[PDB]
Amino acid sequence: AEVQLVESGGGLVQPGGSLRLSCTTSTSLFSITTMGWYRQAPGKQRELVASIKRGGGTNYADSMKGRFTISRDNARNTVFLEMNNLTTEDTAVYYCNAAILAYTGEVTNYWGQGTQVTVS
Amino acid sequence: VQLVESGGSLRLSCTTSTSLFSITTMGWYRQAPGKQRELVASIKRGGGTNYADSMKGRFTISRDNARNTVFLEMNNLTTEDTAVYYCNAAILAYTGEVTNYWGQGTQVTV
Amino acid sequence: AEEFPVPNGFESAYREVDGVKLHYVKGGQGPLVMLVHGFGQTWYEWHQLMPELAKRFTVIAPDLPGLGQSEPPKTGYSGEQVAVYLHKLARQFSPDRPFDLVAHDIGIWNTYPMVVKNQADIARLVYMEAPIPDARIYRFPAFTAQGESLVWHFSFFAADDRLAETLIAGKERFFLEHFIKSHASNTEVFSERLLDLYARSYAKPHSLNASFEYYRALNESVRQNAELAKTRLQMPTMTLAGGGHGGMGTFQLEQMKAYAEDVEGHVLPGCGHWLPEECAAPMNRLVIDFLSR
Amino acid sequence: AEEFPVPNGFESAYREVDGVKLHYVKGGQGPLVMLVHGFGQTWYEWHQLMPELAKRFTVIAPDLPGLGQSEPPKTGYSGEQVAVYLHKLARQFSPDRPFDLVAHDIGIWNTYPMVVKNQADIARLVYMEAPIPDARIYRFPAFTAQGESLVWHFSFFAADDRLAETLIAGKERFFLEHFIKSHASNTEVFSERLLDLYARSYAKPHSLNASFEYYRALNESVRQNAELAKTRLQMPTMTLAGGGHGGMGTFQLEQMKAYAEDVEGHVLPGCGHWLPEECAAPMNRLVIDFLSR
Repeated sequence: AEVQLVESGGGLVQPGGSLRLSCTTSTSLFSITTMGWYRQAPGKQRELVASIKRGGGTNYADSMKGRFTISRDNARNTVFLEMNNLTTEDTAVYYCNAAILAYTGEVTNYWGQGTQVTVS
Repeated sequence: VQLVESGGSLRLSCTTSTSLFSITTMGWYRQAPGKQRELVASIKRGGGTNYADSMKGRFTISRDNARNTVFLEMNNLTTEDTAVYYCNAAILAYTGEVTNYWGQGTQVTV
Repeated sequence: AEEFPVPNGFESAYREVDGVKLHYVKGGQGPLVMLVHGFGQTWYEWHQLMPELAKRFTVIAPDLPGLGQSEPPKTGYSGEQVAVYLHKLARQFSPDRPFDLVAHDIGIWNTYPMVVKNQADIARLVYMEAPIPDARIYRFPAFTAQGESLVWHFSFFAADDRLAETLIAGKERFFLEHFIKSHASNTEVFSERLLDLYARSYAKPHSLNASFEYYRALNESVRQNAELAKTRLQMPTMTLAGGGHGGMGTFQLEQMKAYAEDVEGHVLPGCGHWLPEECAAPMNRLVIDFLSR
Repeated sequence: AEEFPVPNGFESAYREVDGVKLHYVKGGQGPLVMLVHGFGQTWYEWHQLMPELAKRFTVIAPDLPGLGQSEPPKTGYSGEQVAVYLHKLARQFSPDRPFDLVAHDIGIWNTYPMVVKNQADIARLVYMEAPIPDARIYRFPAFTAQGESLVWHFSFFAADDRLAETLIAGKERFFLEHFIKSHASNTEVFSERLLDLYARSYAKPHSLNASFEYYRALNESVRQNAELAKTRLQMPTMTLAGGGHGGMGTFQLEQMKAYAEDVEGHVLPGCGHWLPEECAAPMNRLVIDFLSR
């Protein structure tokens, strides 16, 4: 696969508390069209949390700004998800995504290993 | 959308039930009884023409927007050119879908 | 200054809506119908439909935020954000009864979220000549065996680095002439004067930029509509489409069948993308007949 | 006056071919390899590979007709027409033995008709980062869920009404910088100095116009390739493609399997469309290895 993603972070946190998730790429972040954080709760659909385009543009899904902040470190090829003021409803498996737009318009997706965040 | 061919040296004509300007490309194609359908000439709405090789010199495609009519002028014909000649109206939709309309075809025998 | 001539018996006025000064043209008596224009045009594209609807309805034709004589939106340019402004404006004139909605081109993008969220507020719906933003637009081809497609501007306008403004500024009359005529089946209805008026309006710098922000929000609009589309549309709806070069063809009604249960469609032969201008006589009739039943 | 610095041991020369004064840069000893550049660039894109190939080969890198310092074609801009000039140029230096061919971008469009028609003349073939013109290009989307697609320029460049020349004139460097960087994974290799060299070159009015004529001729090239492709390629061939943003991805090898019998492919992770500039060390390695076995 063109790109390997190595996620880390997660775990059990109390309400109000904070966590940082990380994902590293085997290739430069400027070679990846969009980096994103997605989450999936039991019995629910995988939904977008936040995106960062290779030019730096960020995008949040409705009502996610407030608890989440996406950022990157281009020297270490790492994207971060900062979780603040967490609530029970934020319990989910959190996934990192690399999307690559090819010359043809084809988009390829690469996923990091899911990590469980439990707010309790 | 309906095309009415007529005719069949010779000059062929085709009329459209709609304005010729509402048609992206007008083309003449011909077909021998056992052979592949081959392009003769095209004229786009803006006026650019396209001829297949060894068709230049013997053919001239043109239109008349007042008459909603496209013409095929065939000169110095040879047995190598007899076929059923079809006019094609291609419509480019906003989406990129192209829909094609054909005339009933007219026979040319040389 | 007025940017376009008001039909006699109509008023050009302004109204503040969530801090944004919107321009509209209003006239007539009876139930409210709103006409919402699209890109490359203003409220003025309805000027032939307006005096006829005004005999039976109160007609309002606004300028989209940032276009024509309306201030830019303060929130954003996605359909949900812009639909908020059009909804409150319409509710300001019909707060007690539902209203009717006619939308064209990106006017559809900026009303569908309002329709799906306030179905009770919309009595009847007419959509013409535009896709609703969803994944289907990701399949329109960039290039065709006929030559340039009619949808590559999606990417051109959406491009970062202000590419479209940088290239088009100072050339609006040239670019707009090509854009409109290449999507039209009947080009001669766009006289030299009408293209000059539209080019003057779109050469206001904030309007050229506002134009492209709609396309730069398009991916957001698609993501918004994926949730919104879980609720189908209840009211009677009609789709109109051109069947000539540049019209939506069969796609208009086909896509609408995925959004609405009660829909009838018409494809107007020999008509391209600008129905109110290219085929006013057939188009007005269908709208007047549909809205009067 | 040279538009780009010539590498040590190489000569910038001219040669008339079917009435057209072609520019090329030549160096080395041994069998001939011809390197054919693509859009937005000149022979100079090969300037890092040339001194390495020159240790084992005679290397020739021409400017495509109408681009760089080559005169426009006298016949046309379709692939079949341009292929005549490149074939005859190469045979003037390798008339007795077959030669090797490395092509990139529209360099593929302008060599495939020569390769298929004179298969005995081509010993080995390297194709990188471009589709052969055929019906598949009609399926590339105009717009994507990721935003601006990288192929909307097909229609922009091919548009009538001189759309591209009018919009880009006076903004050539600005357009070319956005065009190159949006197709690249490694943007930092495109220095302001390098972008100016390429910008000045293609901003010459006949070069700006010739650039777009290639895309204007694409539909003709597709019809030509439909007949030629009935003959599959028998020589050994290798495809290179970037696996990062802007690269051709797996498409490059997949399309080539329909054209060639003997083909091996590589996808370079983290590289975009400009392989000789973005990923010189890996790309040069693969090319020198492939041509040396």
